[PDB]
Amino acid sequence: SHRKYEAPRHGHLGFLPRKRAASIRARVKAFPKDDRSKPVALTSFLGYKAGMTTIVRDLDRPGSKFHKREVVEAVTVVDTPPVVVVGVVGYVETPRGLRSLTTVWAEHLSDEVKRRFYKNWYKSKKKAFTKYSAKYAQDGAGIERELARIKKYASVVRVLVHTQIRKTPLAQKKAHLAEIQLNGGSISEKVDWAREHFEKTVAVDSVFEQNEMIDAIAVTKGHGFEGVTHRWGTKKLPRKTHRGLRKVACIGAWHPAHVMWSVARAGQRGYHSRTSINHKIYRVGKGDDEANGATSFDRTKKTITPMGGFVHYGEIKNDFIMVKGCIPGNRKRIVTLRKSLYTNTSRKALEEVSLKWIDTASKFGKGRFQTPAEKHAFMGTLKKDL
Amino acid sequence: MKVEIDSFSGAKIYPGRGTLFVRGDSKIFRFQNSKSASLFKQRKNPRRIAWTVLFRKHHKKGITEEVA
Amino acid sequence: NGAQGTKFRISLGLPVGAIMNCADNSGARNLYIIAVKGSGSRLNRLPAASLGDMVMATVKKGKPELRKKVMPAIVVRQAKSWRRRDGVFLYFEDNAGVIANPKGEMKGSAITGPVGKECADLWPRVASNSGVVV
RNA sequence: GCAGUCAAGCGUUCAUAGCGACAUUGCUUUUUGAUUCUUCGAUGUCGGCUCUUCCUAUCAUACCGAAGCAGAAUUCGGUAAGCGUUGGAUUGUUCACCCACUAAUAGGGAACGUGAGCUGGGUUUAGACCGUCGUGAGACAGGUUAGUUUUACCCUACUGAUGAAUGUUACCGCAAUAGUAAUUGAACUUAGUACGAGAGGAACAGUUCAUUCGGAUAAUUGGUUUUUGCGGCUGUCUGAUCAGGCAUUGCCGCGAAGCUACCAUCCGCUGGAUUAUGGCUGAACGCCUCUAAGUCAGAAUCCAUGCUAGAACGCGGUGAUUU
RNA sequence: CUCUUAAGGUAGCCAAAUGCCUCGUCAUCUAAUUAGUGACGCGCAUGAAUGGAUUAACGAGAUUCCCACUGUCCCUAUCUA
RNA sequence: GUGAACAGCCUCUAGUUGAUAGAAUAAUGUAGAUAAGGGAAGUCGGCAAAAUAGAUCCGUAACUUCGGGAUAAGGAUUGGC
Repeated sequence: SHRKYEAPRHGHLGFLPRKRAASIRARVKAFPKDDRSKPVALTSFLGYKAGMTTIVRDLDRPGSKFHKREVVEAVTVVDTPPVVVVGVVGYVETPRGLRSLTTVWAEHLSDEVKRRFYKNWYKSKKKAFTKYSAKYAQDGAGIERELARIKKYASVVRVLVHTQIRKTPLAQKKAHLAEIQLNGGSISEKVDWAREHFEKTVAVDSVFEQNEMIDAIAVTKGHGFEGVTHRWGTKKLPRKTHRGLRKVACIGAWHPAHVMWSVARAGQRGYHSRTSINHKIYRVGKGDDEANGATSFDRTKKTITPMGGFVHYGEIKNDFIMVKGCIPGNRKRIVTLRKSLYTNTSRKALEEVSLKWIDTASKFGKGRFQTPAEKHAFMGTLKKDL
Repeated sequence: MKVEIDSFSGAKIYPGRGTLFVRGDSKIFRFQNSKSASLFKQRKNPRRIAWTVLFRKHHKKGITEEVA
Repeated sequence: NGAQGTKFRISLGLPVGAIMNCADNSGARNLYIIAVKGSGSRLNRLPAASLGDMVMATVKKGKPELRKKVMPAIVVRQAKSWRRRDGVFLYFEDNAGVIANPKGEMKGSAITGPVGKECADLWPRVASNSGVVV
């Protein structure tokens, strides 16, 4: 009856229902708009969140107080071993949508994706793709038939790829498979490229570069059944309340004689699929390089791995990306990294970053040192030693 | 970038990995952590804090270097 | 208004009701906050000031001609820590402000103690009388 | 209460920029009344708190038009309810009045929303005091103080969580439909420019920041501590010593991990059609006319893009299918 | 000076637990007070054992202010049974 | 035993170890706690909670029925050997 003091709505309604996601692997509901006047390249990637750290770099923002001055920004690390391509998928356009007509596989699939196709691998006969691998045993008549069908039809093309989870220190012997859109000219060229890359690997170095803005797609950290106050940011009721204060007091008016969809109730917090945009890449690094954690100024030979490892993940013995800011999901979650769907000109996408130093001190406590050599030099000899 | 030092042991501080305090005159104090920062508030003496530099180098501990 | 430029987000420690030292010579001891100047609105949220902020305030102890009235003040020292873009977390010991007409000119002639670079860069006439800074 | 009409007059001249007497037609039902149809084998009967939605007769933000509009500031009016619309002193208060910040501090509804949501200050039981009245009992929208606020395990609704039936099982997808969130200001510069006699005094673009809202994250900073992790301290018991028990976690400092904070950080899209309105060509009317045909631009609006779920009876693709 | 009736509120006291008009008026406390305190008192309707005024001390009485204090609150969060 | 003390806390004697249990550690709860900056802005209203708290020394106002007020306020010390 005219709320005596107007204030705004608690929570966002366009992120409903805040239910548990169907999978840990979030769906890509959109890919970048295709430009068919360029080569064939991936529009997105799959990685695993390793953790976070802090970065020093010099600012290039004129008019700002801190132009040509250093700042201290945080970054998330995503370990990204090379992704291997095992399939090609063709979608044709209908008045009901883009519809998958067929999907072609490679001859030799690894036992990781083969593991994905099973729920009990240790006991099973592993007879998934045997009769398919035998279709290859001829010249590939039907295989080229299918590829030609795709060439004829197939408005769009998606590549089935999977991860080398065995290279990450997780114990998840079963890899993550995904469809990735191609955004390059000549569907013919796409499928020939794909066929060339069957059984073959593809690295982030070819797909991403410095200063490119990307979207991040992951599953938010789950928190189970949670109360309305932290799930929605509702005001706590006073101390004097009978029957709870971590509640909503007025759940609805008499008429409409119903509880509305828009009122804050209790339920699932976390484990939502969320798509976060405009995270800048600050480094595209290589596990081959012992000096991943090094910098042009930081000529100390050091990998990105902190002292004692990334907490709850492990060490990085593969390639990686340290990307600005914060990314949905907790450590060990499969993240889908998509290149942005729009041309940025904010001068924040246009600011070329040159790193200056990387924190590689232990995150399992208040780390004060960056290397054990530094530690040994500063402290000296211990009761143990020689 | 500079690596300042704890104002209560002399322990190194990379950026962000500590808090700063300014006393009511101007005297600045860099602390690596709540630990040293709290010891400061408790009005404490590193020359008694067995594990700080200011103790170890009062006691001539570990150096073995000035005669090399 | 009356300040030379902008300011970054900075952590809040002085709501209305709080009381801080008049770190100038103008003749007051305290400075009683009543209102922040920018301070957009929200239900049952209190306008919180910060370092370098202009406010409106009164005196509770000082000269008798200096009390029982409203006037604009400016914060210079904040015990509630904040962060600058250089990652440093810092904080003074106390809450200290001074007095000024709205335009950015002090009534006092001088200042007693350290001051933040933000208020310095943002309020020159203060920045002139300003002794040591940070 | 609110909106219209005619125009006598104001408006220096000028009814109609703005107003508008005498009169007059209407709207609403958030005022208060009139009624007494419903409920007296009972609907919990002030106000506050919290929360959502809705309305426009729009306070501000957007695009506009007009002005006795030079500029600035202001006023009148249109589309618009997309987003917002505060903090405190006194009072039980609604209301009312003050202080102050603000772009603005617009008004109203939903059983005068909301008591198995809270409170119980007020009214409105029993106790007690005063005043006035009454011979007296006792009374008084006259004052004052103290005065038990119950039940959900059910149905629906909502929130989130399962799941049968489709040949089985596994993997990848489509996306019907439903929802949607971005907001507002300041500083610099434009520019002491334009404008103006001066007085004073803009705007567009651009740059940097901020507010409100929202979504994630925990590197760092802070907090939290049953890591009962280390140390210390009291009483007492184990003869001592070491080591340890009990003190409803014995207490204190540190206290990582984990969780968390505008008390930390990061992030918050672009195309079309449109309204008002201004115009094009141009008829009707041999002229005129943005309009009738037809047409260009054009808003914080709509639909899309993007965003969340994925129909459990909507679907496709693919692998495998038992001595 | 009178009528009136038996006499006409004396000392004292107050918008007070009594005052309608009432947020009474002045001052003071406040940034701001329908609150409070002190003062005015033609006081609807104060008042002398139907006890008046004042009053140290005491009050699980009612009321205001101040200092300290504090998660009551801005603004919520974490932990244990 | 500690300690002013039959207080609280631990123990000897004697009696008990019995009050449906098990696994998890979600929300909301009951009881309990701690929390940066601020400090009653909340609220009818400081309800609740916090703070102070023992002993010794020091000093201890107004007003007063001269007895008190008063632990006033208000500062400093406490260990072990």
